[PDB]
Amino acid sequence: VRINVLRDALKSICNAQRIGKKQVIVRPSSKVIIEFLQLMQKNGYISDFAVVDNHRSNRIVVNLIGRLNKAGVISPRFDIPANDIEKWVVNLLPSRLFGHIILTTSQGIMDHIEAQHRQIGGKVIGYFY
Amino acid sequence: NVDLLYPDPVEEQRKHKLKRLVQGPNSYFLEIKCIVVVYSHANTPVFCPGCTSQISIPTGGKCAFTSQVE
Amino acid sequence: MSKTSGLYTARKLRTVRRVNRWADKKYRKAHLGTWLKANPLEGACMARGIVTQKIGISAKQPNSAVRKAVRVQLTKNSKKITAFVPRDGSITYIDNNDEVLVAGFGRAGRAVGDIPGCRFKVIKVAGIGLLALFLRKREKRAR
Amino acid sequence: PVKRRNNGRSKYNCGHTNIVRCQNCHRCVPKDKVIKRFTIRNIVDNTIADDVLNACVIQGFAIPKLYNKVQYCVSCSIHNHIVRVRSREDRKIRTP
Amino acid sequence: GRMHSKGKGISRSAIPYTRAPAPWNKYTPEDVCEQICKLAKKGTPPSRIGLILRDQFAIGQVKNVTGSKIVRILKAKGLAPEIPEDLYCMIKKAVAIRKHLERSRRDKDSKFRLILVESRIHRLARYYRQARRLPPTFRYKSDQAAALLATYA
RNA sequence: GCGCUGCUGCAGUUGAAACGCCCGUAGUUGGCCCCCCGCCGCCACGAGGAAACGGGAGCGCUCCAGGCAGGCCCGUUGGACCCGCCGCGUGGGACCGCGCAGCGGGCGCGGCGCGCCGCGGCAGCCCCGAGGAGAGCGGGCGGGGGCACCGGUACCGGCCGGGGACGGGUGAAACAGGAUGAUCCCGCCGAGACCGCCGGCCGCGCAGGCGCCUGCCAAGACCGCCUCUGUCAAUCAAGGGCGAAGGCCGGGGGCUAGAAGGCGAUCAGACACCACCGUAUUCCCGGCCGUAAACGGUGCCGCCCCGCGGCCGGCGCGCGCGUCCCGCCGGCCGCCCAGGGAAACCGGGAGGCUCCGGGCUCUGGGGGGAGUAUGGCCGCAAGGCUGAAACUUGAAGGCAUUG
Ligand SMILES: [Mg+2]
Ligand SMILES: [Mg+2]
Ligand SMILES: [Mg+2]
Ligand SMILES: [Mg+2]
Ligand SMILES: [Mg+2]
Ligand SMILES: [Mg+2]
Ligand SMILES: [Mg+2]
Ligand SMILES: [Mg+2]
Ligand SMILES: [Mg+2]
Ligand SMILES: [Mg+2]
Ligand SMILES: [Mg+2]
Ligand SMILES: [Zn+2]
Repeated sequence: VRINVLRDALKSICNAQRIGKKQVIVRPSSKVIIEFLQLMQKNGYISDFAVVDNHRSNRIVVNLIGRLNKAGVISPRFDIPANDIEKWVVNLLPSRLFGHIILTTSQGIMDHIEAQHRQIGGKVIGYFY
Repeated sequence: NVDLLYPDPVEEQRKHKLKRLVQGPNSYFLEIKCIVVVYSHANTPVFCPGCTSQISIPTGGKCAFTSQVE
Repeated sequence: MSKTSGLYTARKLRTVRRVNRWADKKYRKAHLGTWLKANPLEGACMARGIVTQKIGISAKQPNSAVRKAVRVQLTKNSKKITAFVPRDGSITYIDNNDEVLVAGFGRAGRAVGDIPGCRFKVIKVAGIGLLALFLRKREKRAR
Repeated sequence: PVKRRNNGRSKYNCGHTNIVRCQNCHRCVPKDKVIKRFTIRNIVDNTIADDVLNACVIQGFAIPKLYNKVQYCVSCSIHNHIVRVRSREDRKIRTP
Repeated sequence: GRMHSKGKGISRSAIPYTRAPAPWNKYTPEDVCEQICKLAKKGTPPSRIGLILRDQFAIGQVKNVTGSKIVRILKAKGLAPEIPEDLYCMIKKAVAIRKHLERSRRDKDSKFRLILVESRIHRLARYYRQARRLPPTFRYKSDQAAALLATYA
């Protein structure tokens, strides 16, 4: 059965971008998907997207512009301490200069840079670069 | 040339009703004159105010009529 | 996936590893206990025994030689082993019914080289190292 | 390794098939793996068909035929040149 | 067809996006309620009731006219069956299988099917015992199923 | 070292390794939705609680391993601070999971309850209906299952008649048959098996497996739908059921073939391959056993994914109305661009993975010894499930290249 909606969305996005497509459709919508996409948009990877209402299982449309090279999720939400972020950054990211790691906190969904700025920790959602 | 947000209405008619951008029925209501509304995919028997018998022939898909009705 | 990955699955993973780490030959040989009870030296660097027979053993098929060895009986176990004195012309220094110290070869408990079924080495006889007797550093005029 | 994608038989959407006997050695073979040919031949060999027709009294008589189906096993087909051992690239050709 | 089989078709129904009644609707929310009343008095299951309403009276969806579903209306009117309909039908099918089997007991596929049906019955009955739709004492027994069928029908 | 114990982070078509299949409890995992209340986890901070060790600020034991010293005109000279917590407090409240039992005012005492009162104050009190599941109606589809019934040649045996010398069998022969009339032709009778050509990159079934006529009984997937319910779900130790052929117990039946056995050839030998005879068995009922190269040598659920084509079932569109062509769902197949791989090859994944995290279950860790010994459980038995060690060994294996 379906479980991780975000994983399916990200796999579809990467698949489409691989063959240089321009638009994608991901079937189930969710708040977490929306925040993930908003962060991606603010960082400049996926431009604009739209949410289509149908009362059940809202669909989404996203517009691509290359740029993105990889995206993923970490299924079991591990609890990163505030001072334990560097190890995950080194393990997961190609370099310590341009990748982004997403965390969910009591202060909301933000990036690892922002969490380091506020010296707080939380749970990990995913990554993109 | 093509945008996924505003599909051509016709290419949408050729797709499955659940895979469409918005799920919707394939069925409709219609009038009959032997002067009442009848379901397109009727399965149970139907009768007129006057007709003493049936005016429906259930099938796999769309119902058939007795042709006397127009 | 193939492996369980849920957030509340530590017990199953621990049990799986506990069961499956017994399939390694080395881990079994170390942590099972049969080898310790079967090893005549009971996990010791070397042992002290009495030589009772001086014998020569042929080599394997691709080689051709007769290696010089002695039969020993360990004081603290009373069991029997075969120990081999490698250095040239060092058999003549070993005499029947003599006190010896016997150690192991490089490999833990496997045969070494073309010598069949031999796992021990002679290093001291009558209290003097064989390596020292071979170099003439000392003499065995006490025996 | 694997030599043929069909595993030497034509078996789809099933578990078991009925068996047949080779007509030469009477070996039991699955129906999907046996080599089948259909033949149509005259009862009288064509050398003497004209002689028979001349001797025939009836008018407009037609020589009857024989309709038979021959089924052979793999070993017997090869030994009797019914099929041939082919090259690696020619094994995929399916036309007669 | 997934729970107890290997198939996976997708034959379903797709209701309209808009919840409003038809422009040619000529029924107040009550008039249907009486029609439901008299139909139920004739021992008609709700699924057949919806079929009859849709075909004969041109009502695509009851909820769009009355704001409520059929079984809720029946419960408010005190006419809903004590035993839910899906479970009752499963028990009917089980009884039929058992009868055909006691006529002749060399058929193994029938036993296979009976096993599947009883498993489904147990699962659904457990769910209904939870959610307080059935008494805690309710239990399904093979040898007394026909009795419950008769009384609870 | 060893990513050869793998949480990070192995492998499971062919090298070692996916239970024969289904149901199923514990266990693990579970779509989307409410802006703030309470509780659990979570993050941060803090209190409290021995040092030594470790980290670490300052100081020239001549350096150093060390030690806490030491300088004169010293922070009050100094020995600062951190580090053994599944508990306690404050805050946050995104994420993860649980909240069935009206409210507000007056009597009514300072507050809270048990109660009595206007309903006269409230919008009084149901997200939606998952290309999740289950139930329902209609339609056809199919070697799917069970029971009774029934036709047809053919093998075998017997009989009436005809005719008169060989016949069978093999690479070639020889054992068995024949003037008591064989082989051959025709007709009748008996019994028991079996279901042909059609018959298939057709189809059905959970798998094992499924093919005469007629009739009966129950069942099932798929499609179509503005029918119903409302998370009822996925996968699974234990447990339960089914399970080719051979085999076993007790009853029936007896025609073909045919383990064992016998006999003729061949060979140096032939107790085997070839020829002939032939018991158990092969068939039915009731019941055990529970194994197969039980193979797609590829576990189940779920998502995305180049292009071309064939076949089966159902539905819809179009016209010049053909069982035409244009589509949708489901199933069975072929070739193949990317990509992957040790390669053979896969590509309806063996892809989307060292750029290495969707969920659940099982198995494997060099080759032998050995699926052996010893225990336990099951079984009438044959045997099945579970399952070592000592000892020995340096390669054993896979895909491919040239001869
Ligand atoms: Mg080969
Ligand atoms: Mg098979
Ligand atoms: Mg299941
Ligand atoms: Mg599906
Ligand atoms: Mg390995
Ligand atoms: Mg092999
Ligand atoms: Mg293997
Ligand atoms: Mg049998
Ligand atoms: Mg297997
Ligand atoms: Mg991996
Ligand atoms: Mg091994
Ligand atoms: Zn043949």
